[PDB]
Amino acid sequence: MVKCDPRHGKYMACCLLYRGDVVPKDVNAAIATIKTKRSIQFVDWCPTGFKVGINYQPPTVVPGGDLAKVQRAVCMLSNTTAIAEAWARLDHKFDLMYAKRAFVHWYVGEGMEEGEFSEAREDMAALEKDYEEVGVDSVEGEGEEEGEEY
Amino acid sequence: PDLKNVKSKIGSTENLKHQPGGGKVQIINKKLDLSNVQSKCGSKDNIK
Repeated sequence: MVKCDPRHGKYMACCLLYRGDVVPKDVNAAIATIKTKRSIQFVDWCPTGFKVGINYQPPTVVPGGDLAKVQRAVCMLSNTTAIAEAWARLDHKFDLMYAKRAFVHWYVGEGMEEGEFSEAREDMAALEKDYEEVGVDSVEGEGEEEGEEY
Repeated sequence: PDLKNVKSKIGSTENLKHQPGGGKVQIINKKLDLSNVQSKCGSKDNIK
């Protein structure tokens, strides 16, 4: 529900919330199945990468809706470098308006500083590099593509 | 528009020397002394 490719990012933390007719062993098996499909790479500095919650009440759809009804359902909150890479875009659209100082008088006109925009850009650029440092998880490798001679 | 290659804030900078290493244990014990021994259930004088 955010326009970023998770396969391009790296997973960092997940909370999974379960509703309705749900079995703890089947939740365990579902999450174990994700951890064995390690192509869904989580950070190597946090192997214990899941939180779980389970509640007995199934979801209700408000009449006039379109969502199918279900005996059980799943909600997730996920932290991943992909959504900071979406922020790195929103910052390079700020940068383009500020590189021509477009619109800044509608905000300096309220008794802000132009100095505030320059502060804000730099704070954001520091955040993108904060996320770059934790994208760099110093995970170990697997193999080479070629063999050797003797 | 050149930002001057802005640096991150604020990272795992306190971990850059960290591993950490392990301590040691060695147990290992001393022998008790059982050298205070003599039997009584025989004869040392009336044998003569």
